Amino acid sequence: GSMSKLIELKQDGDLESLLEQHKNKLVVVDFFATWCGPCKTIAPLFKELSEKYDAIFVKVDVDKLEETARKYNISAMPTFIAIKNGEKVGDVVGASIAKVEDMIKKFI
Repeated sequence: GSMSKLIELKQDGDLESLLEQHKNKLVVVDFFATWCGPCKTIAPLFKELSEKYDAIFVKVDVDKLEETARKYNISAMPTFIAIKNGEKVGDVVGASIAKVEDMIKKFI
C-alpha cells in the first residue's frame, strides 16, 4: 500500500503520529466542522484531489481533535493546511477547491 490516500483522524495525537513517520510527503489537512455547510460541499472534491496527487490527504473534525485545531490556529472552516518536511508551508482558508489544488501543485 501507499500512504497517499484520504484518511480521517480520530483523536488528538493522530496527526503528530502521522507526521513523525512521513516527513518527506506533502500532507494536506482539511480542518472542517460538522456544523459547516461548505465543508460538506467541498468534501467530495477534496476526495477527487486525493485521487490525482501523491500526497497524504487528511480530514480533521475540529470538534473531535480540538487541541490539534488550536495548535494549527484554525478559525474559519474549512481550512486546508499544507505540511511538508517538518513544518507548515501553506494554507487555504475557505471552501475553494481550485486554490487547494494550486497549493498542492506549488508544494508537492
